[PDB]
Amino acid sequence: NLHVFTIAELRAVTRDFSMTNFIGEGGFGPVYKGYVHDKTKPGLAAQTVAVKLLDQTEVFFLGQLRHPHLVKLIGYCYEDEHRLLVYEFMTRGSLEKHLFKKYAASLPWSTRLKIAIGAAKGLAFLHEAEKPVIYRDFKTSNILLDSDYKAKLSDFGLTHVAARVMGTQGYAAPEYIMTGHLTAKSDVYGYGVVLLELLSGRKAVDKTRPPREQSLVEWARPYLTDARRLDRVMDPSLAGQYSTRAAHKAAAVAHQCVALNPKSRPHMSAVVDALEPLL
Ligand SMILES: Nc1ncnc2c1ncn2[C@@H]1O[C@H](COP(=O)(O)OP(=O)(O)O)[C@@H](O)[C@H]1O
Repeated sequence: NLHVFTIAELRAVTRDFSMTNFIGEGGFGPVYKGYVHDKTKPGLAAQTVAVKLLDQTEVFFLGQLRHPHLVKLIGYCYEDEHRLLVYEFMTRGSLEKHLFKKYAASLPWSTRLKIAIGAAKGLAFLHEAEKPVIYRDFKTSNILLDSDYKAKLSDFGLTHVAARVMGTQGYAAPEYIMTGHLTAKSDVYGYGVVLLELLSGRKAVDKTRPPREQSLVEWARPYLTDARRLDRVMDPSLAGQYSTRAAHKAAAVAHQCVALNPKSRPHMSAVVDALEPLL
């Protein structure tokens, strides 16, 4: 379930938190990769791990949130002032590092659909949990990928107008930005943006695009209902791998998730139901 580590154990796991194992500064603190051997913890198989240094009832609750499309929380360390979390390591890292490549040759249409479906299943599970788990803003980088490009959600369960909107890159739900109201439907909005990114291969907000195209959502929304002009939106790298019907339906799923009205947005289980026939 959840293992307890000491700092000394996590030093052995991470080579004393060597900068060679530094993975990046995350939303909640620095992240290091590590390796647990078969003998490190009884009942835990040898595997690569991510160790997060955070800059608890909640952590025990996070250890009960088990699902094939959530990153596994393996354990934790609370020692001195320090709070560390130990996660399964996602071999291919976050979706944003693959999706916005110029060519993204390892992400053909069916792999993108598989990623959209797994992310939707993870979010549906979180939304249907004993306590609703909702993100502050569901973004591309909350989707991590294993070696088979299986999607697993990360950082799950972990104001005034200016502070809500400052530094957002297009994933925060409209109603959260303007009123601060956060519900499961706010995640669905961000999921819809990521789905548009998967269909187009373009970042939600790109300042280097022409001003009419800088916001993916505003630019794409009028074409999502136009089946003959949907190819303006679709990733040119995907040409030939989808039918017009398949692209139109996935675009309609995205269209519904990015509705400005939260009441129009689907439940994530309905998104799963809509996308699986495409695969
Ligand atoms: N479980 C994990 N497996 C692999 N890489 C991870 C894991 N958790 C976080 N990372 C990576 O660590 C870095 C910072 O952590 P995170 O907060 O998830 O990313 P970001 O900085 O994009 O918000 C990112 O490169 C992210 O992909």
